[PDB]
Amino acid sequence: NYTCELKYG
Amino acid sequence: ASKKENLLAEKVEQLMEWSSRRSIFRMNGDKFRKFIKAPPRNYSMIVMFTALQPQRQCSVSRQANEEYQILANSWRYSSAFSNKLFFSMVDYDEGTDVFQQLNMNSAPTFMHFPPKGRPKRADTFDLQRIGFAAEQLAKWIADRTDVHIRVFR
Repeated sequence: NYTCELKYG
Repeated sequence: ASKKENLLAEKVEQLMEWSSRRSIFRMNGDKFRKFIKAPPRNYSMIVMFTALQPQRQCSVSRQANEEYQILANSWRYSSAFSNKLFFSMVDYDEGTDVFQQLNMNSAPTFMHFPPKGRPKRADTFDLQRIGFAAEQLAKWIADRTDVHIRVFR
């Protein structure tokens, strides 16, 4: 993608 | 002299010893809390919140880190170098608890944590408007701290 989506580590 | 004054001086010495081995302090939540959140402090902290693990393929974080490296290297060699300003990074996969405390659901973000009080509106770098050239980061740092880091590559 073009965005860095952060959900769980 | 005082108990709190002596602890502060020791804490700064610890950061200066870290400085001999790193230009940027890589922090987990414990270190973040100890060196950036906890009082007292007499130094400013710049922090890059990032997600650099290869599997995430966060291209922005990667490029931004390259600039941040150039910046922190410029600092290291600066005639303005001092114990009043430090550079840290917090990676999402190592400081997940920090991202959650700060309500961050993406990366990267550059923030200034002043020695007193909490970060102000302008203490979040406006990456989405400006980009992340080291020279622009340096401009922002100067605006927030009056420390002028002259970038070189």
